[PDB]
Amino acid sequence: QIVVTQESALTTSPGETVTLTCRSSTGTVTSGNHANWVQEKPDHLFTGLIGDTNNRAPGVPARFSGSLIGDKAALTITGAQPEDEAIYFCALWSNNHWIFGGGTKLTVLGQG
Amino acid sequence: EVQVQQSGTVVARPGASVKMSCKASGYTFTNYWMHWIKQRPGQGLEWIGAIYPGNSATFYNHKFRAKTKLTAVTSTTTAYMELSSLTSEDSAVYYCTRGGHGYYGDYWGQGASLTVS
Ligand SMILES: CO[C@H]1O[C@H](CO)[C@@H](O)[C@H](O[C@H]2O[C@H](C)[C@H](O)C[C@H]2O)[C@@H]1O[C@H]1O[C@H](CO)[C@H](O)[C@H](O)[C@H]1O
Repeated sequence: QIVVTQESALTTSPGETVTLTCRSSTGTVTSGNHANWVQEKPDHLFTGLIGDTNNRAPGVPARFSGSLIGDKAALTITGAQPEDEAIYFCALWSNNHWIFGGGTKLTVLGQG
Repeated sequence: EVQVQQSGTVVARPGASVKMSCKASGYTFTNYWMHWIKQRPGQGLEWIGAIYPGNSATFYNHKFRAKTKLTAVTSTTTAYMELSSLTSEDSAVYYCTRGGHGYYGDYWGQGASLTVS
């Protein structure tokens, strides 16, 4: 229905803050869209990061936070670590569907 | 504790029907939703639907509604997805994920590959 858009690729350095955004083709993302962020690691390893715009999932590092900034949902990683290199997917609940963005590949410079 | 164990790889022919499953352990099955996500290489991710085992409420993606049936068996804490009318567009990796209010997937299963050939 709506189209969800994210940056295709971003490069950051270790220790920098990086923000990823997620936009709705309707013009704004609201609290009712319950923006979700998940991380895809190599080997189809998916980890849930953020639900309901700003709720960190079980066991997620505190450096990951979600919020609404302006018209968009955002994932901020305060102090990016090499292990944060991954693909991040945003999804929005819209008209009773979860609709996915295309993913942002994040590159970090350097070496029960 | 929390484990979402999926059934294995499936190879099927066009026009057939397949049923995939996810066994949940380490949490109360009736307090969470189970969602099904499709990942096709290149295409990215697509949500198929979700079921709440507590009262059997379902939400389907309108694209998959005719061809998908979602069920759950609470005694065995297992969720099932039946797909019919298989085409090559259905070849993808399918994931079970655990959801709740405001989220679809805090814990993900390992993925089950379906090849239609
Ligand atoms: C019965 O389920 C609906 O209501 C509960 C309680 O408010 C929500 O937690 C449900 O939403 C979650 O589950 C769906 C499958 C998505 O993953 C989004 C999650 O938050 C669900 O809410 C939907 O249905 C109600 C009507 O009952 C409204 O349409 C609401 O906008 C939907 O989110």
